Amino acid sequence: GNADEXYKELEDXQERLRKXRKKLRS
Amino acid sequence: GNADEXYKELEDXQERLRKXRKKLRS
Amino acid sequence: GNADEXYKELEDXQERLRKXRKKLRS
Amino acid sequence: GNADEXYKELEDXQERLRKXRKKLRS
Repeated sequence: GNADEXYKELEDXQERLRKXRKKLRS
Repeated sequence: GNADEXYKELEDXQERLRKXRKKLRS
Repeated sequence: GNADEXYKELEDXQERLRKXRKKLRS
Repeated sequence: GNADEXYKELEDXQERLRKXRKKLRS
């Protein structure tokens, strides 16, 4: 519910998508 | 191509998360 | 940056993932 | 199976978004 908590959770999701783009191709 | 099209959608979601993190900062 | 804006954007992302689960299989 | 494993990860992200929306509400 706090801005910093959301910033970190959103970053984790963003990074997981970044990794899945690579995994999808490998 | 299914893999290619899926990759594009993952990257679009990744981009929206990056933009939302920018919006959280301000 | 507002709670309601974020709630709607997060829902849109959630629903896109819901749709991609189906598209991945079809 | 790659498609199956990818599906699971999409559903996990979908679940986290649902939980974050619940956190935004409160």
